[PDB]
Amino acid sequence: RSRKESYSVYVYKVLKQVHPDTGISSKAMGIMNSFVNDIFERIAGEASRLAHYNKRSTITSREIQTAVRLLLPGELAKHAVSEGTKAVTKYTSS
Amino acid sequence: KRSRKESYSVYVYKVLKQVHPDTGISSKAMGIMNSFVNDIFERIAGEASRLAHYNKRSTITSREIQTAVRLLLPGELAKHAVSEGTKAVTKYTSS
Amino acid sequence: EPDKLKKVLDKLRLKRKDISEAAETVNKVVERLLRRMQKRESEFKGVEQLNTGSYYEHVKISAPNEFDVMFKLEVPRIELQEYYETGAFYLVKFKRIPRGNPLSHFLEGEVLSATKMLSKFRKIIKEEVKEIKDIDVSVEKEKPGSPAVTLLIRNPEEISVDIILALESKGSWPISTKEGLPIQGWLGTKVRTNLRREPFYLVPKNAKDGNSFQGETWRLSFSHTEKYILNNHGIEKTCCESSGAKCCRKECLKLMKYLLEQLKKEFQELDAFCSYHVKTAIFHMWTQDPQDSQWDPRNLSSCFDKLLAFFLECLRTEKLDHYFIPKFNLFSQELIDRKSKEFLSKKIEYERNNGFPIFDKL
Amino acid sequence: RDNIQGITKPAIRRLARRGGVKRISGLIYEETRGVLKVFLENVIRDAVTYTEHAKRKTVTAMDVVYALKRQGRTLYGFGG
Amino acid sequence: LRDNIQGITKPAIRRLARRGGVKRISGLIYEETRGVLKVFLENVIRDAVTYTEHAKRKTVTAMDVVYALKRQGRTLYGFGG
Amino acid sequence: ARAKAKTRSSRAGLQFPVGRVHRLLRKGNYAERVGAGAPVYLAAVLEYLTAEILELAGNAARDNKKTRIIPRHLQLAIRNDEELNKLLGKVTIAQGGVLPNIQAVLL
Amino acid sequence: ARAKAKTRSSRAGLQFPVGRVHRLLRKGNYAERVGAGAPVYLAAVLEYLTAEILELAGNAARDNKKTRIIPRHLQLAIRNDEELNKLLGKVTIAQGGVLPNIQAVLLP
Amino acid sequence: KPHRYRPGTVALREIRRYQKSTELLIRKLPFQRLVREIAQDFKTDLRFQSSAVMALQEASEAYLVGLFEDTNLAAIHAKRVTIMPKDIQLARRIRGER
Amino acid sequence: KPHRYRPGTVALREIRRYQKSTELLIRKLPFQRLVREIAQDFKTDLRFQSSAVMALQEASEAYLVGLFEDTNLAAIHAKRVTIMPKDIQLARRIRGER
DNA sequence: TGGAGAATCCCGGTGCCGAGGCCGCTCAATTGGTCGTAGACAGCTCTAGCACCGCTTAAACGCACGTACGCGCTGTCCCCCGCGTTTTAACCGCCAAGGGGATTACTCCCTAGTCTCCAGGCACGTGTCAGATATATACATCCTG
DNA sequence: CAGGATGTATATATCTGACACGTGCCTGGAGACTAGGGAGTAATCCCCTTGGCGGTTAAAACGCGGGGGACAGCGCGTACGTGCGTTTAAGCGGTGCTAGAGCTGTCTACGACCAATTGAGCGGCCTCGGCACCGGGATTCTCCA
Ligand SMILES: [Zn+2]
Repeated sequence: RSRKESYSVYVYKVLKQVHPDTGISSKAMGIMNSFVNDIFERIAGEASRLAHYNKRSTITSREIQTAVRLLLPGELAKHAVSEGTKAVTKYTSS
Repeated sequence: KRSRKESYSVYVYKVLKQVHPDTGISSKAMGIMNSFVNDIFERIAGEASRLAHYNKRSTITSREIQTAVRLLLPGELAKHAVSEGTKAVTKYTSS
Repeated sequence: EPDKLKKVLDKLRLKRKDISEAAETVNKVVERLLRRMQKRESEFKGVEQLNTGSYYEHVKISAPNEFDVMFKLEVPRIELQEYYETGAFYLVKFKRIPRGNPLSHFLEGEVLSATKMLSKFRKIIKEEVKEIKDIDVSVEKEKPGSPAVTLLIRNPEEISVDIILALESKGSWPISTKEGLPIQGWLGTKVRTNLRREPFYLVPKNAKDGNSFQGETWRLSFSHTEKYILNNHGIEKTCCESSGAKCCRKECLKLMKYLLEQLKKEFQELDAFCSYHVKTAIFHMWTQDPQDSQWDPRNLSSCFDKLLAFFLECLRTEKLDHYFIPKFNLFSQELIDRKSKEFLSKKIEYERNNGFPIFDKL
Repeated sequence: RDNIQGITKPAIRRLARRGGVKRISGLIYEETRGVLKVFLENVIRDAVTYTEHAKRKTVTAMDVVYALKRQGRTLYGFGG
Repeated sequence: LRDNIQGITKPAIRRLARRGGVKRISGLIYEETRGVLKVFLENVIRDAVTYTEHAKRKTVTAMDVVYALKRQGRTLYGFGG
Repeated sequence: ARAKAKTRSSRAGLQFPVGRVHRLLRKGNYAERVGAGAPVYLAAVLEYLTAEILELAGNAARDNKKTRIIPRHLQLAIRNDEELNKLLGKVTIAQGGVLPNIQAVLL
Repeated sequence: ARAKAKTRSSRAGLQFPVGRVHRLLRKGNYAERVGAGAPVYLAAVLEYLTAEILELAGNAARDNKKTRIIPRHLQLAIRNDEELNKLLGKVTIAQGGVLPNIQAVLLP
Repeated sequence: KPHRYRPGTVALREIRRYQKSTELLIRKLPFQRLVREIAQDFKTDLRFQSSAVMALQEASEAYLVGLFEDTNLAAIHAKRVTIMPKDIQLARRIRGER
Repeated sequence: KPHRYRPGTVALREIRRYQKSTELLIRKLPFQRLVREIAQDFKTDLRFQSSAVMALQEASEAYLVGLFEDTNLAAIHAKRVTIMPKDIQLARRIRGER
């Protein structure tokens, strides 16, 4: 009667994709929740600041891409950017 | 065309003449004072934003600013800044 | 008449007598080769030969002048891409690898170029066996149609050894295998978990080339898991030991493999049938087999005929499941023409009705 | 009501072991008790500030997680 | 441009050390200091150039530098803030 | 005369939710407006990072002959990676433990 | 009608602008609504802190026989006070210098 | 005679044992008492969720382990193997907590 | 004979001189060249405002001074007066930059 | 415990450019009113923190013995510092050209807002199997005669 | 070295409670449509960044002598580790109670929005006085008998 939402459904789907015989504890599924929320807040705050620096009013894919390039180190940013651009490109083709 | 810009130089100068009626200020020192005011404005405002978001509220009130000041400033700075702020809001609401 | 079969099995044991000496000499040169490949500086630093045994039950072998060994190579984070939606051939890519992939020169863009890496493998192996000439050993280069580098040794006379590169991955036994290795109700679930925590292998083989990227396709290999299960072939893992009861599983396996070997070579039209078909079918027969009493050498001939019945039933309904990948069922007409499978059936009729005359050789 | 002597000497040796320490002088215990007291005082001051702002009486796990996150010591596994 | 890290002369590292309060300096300190300065500069200029590219400009302004420093915990007063 | 729904995560080809991320971006005081391709990008990135961590964790799990991932395995995944350990350098994982190391001088 | 205007900082009794702070709070994406007493509090606190810095800075400028504050005096003020040094602990002041300090072990 | 171990072997065994575990190395009732005593200065008649005390304990143990690592580094630097309060003071001074 | 000063006096005089000034202690043209060379790897044909190079120089000099302070502390800790690359490495390892 | 070199503070005069004040104006803050909804109280439920009581046993504690490690002293030998001469290249003043930042005007398309509808994700309930525990072995390592 | 003792990794047998599905349903996300304003674009100005040239002098660079500090070695003595027997209190299981968190409904005051006035703060212009800067003498401070 106090419905509260999380990310565990999608974390579990991803797990069944990468390791389709492995489970997860109940504390690891809390740690992954905290991790997703932390990274979300980081990326979103940096994109907000980026749009404020350039006198814009909207947050677009370009702000998210620049925020990802600012926050992730080294080869993490290259792969994350490729993932994002592939996803957006596939989405617009509909 | 000339693109008017804002700064806190007038108010920093008034405060200076009120605390030291004889001293002046350089221009690079005034730049440092502007950067300082912008910095701690941003700090307090962001802390009060987070506070309002944690507690399901959608408004920033003097209570949020009070507890953000208690979280950010250390020791006796917080005690005196809270006294100043409360005194000012009391005087203000009395029109 | 299991005595005739048993003495032909003994005959196989006399190939074995010739082949202990042949296999030891080849093994020794390859072993020396192995030690030499691990010291030289190249992308092949840690390359073991992967041991699946030496026995006929364990290795590729035919007429005494051809041997096979498996060389394994551990590979960094690998991502697979299905190319034959049957589920038998893959493209290989990498993942982030933050430190560095010491193989990027072997890739065409994002896909691993098997051809280039194999070319480097061939070059290095030929040069290295060329750099020490104790035993008269040379390299032969045949058509680039099946990627295997065959050494010819003149000691005592022609010894051929096809060297097959195999990549080793430790990751997860990909999803195409998810309901592979079904033994849970036969041996147990604890073994299956343990077996499936082992690594798996990818071997270069160009799936017939209705495709652009050639060589750049790989097939799955589970040679180590298969050797383990077969050498603990029974519901009682005590099989083939003094601690347990000798059964007729291995005898039937040798009987069908060699019978087929002789019949298929004497009628060369049917060469699309490989030794893996017999292993897959016997895997299915041993897993559905609930009874240890269904395998005992005194009933060798009856179990073997039952196996023949199993073989015809597998043939009949147009599918023979890959024991590790049920989604890839190799008994598709597109790789074996229907008439040829039935022609083999006719040959089976031929063998079954004639009282194994092809065994009346010596 | 000292309660700082309840962080015993074997417990401090165990914390030192987990950090890769082989030998330990005898004056390390009284120093690390003070260090721990300072750290706890800071974190609990901030947690109680967060608690009073919500007009609550109990300190929750989220107050602690926020007080930690605002000192650069983010903690995963207790909500958030 | 090449071989410009050598323009951080040794008599200048000595002055930075004097302002840092050190009395006697080894002879292997100068290469260490050049390497440390080079990685610091790389880390700051990468972020300043990311900001510049996002703004679609071609000159690096002082605000790009101030933001790149602020996002690493080295806030700098006096250049626009 | 409807167009029976097709989730945005399905169009993007993702497992993470695009509409929930859109809502969280709008009701979070980040900007006045939010573009149409921003939640797609952000959810793709979150899914990439999640998969990247979970794979190294399942590897550390199945090294210790385990089936379920525990926090120790997340910790071993984070700390044995010079980039994920730079992204989470000042994060503490509950029940995670430390990485085993002894200084050479102490042996 | 329309009695004479009166700035909000005049009523509050401050020298910092309450209207500009209200606008900067309403345009900075901090919350949906901003109460009426929040910019007054915030301007009072900003004014307190700037006067607290400028007093020490003018003292430092006077102890050098100078009538004009420069960044060096701001740095001296900040680094000498124990509570302003915890607030501005991770801040660099352009043209500020350091605090004269030599370790005792180095003296002759 | 029986089996006197030489000084430094049980210490290495304990290092290897506690670098492999994940438990909490401080007793829980004493820590909880200490937390309540510290908090009764900022506000009286407080209450604590169990999760709050567990979070505080996890954070404090992580802090102290991370500080003992730098203390060990400072000791090794000074050509020693025993850690002394000098090393804790140096570590906390370089880290910026002083 | 004339006035040989003993080793360590001009060093203390320089300490006192440079702890009293506010100037920049690195030449400006070499620093600007170094900055442009470093930046020409991330994007070619860039331009710089003078204020940008001045900001970079101020930040870098503040960084290096603050690092030499901790290097000196580590040297004093190790019972020395000469600073060595060991001390820089220890300082940057404790601070968390490694 | 001196006396002389040589930095360093202190006073004095000149001069220059930047801070401090005035003026004109424009746009952003104030006043006055209306409206809708966030939040403040008032009540009520029922979770979960707090206080207590036995009981077992694991961990803290205190003590003794001995050894290895910290610390102090001595001695040598490089290697950094202080000074002097040469050279090189920053720095300052200057002029010139053009790239690109910054502002304006115009138009379109992209996003917010609403309304209707239905499926996905949440809460609750089982069923069973991965893992925790206990016992028995075998291999690995440290230590001392 | 070579045995001897101890510790640790390794196999099995048993039981449990925590994880993985499965079901019911409600709330939040999707489909369709409209209306405005933000952003993309094109053109134009004019600032300021880059490039060059010439002279000067300050700083860097190179050499050299020597003294002081880093570093290795040797001895001693004491403080810390290891092991054992006592003793304290932590942990676990169970019971009872009530304070306080969490939610729900009502309503009222408070903050957004808008339209018209008007003064505060910004940009530009001008001028003197605070502060560099050079001389020139005073007075500290270091290095030896
Ligand atoms: Zn058998």
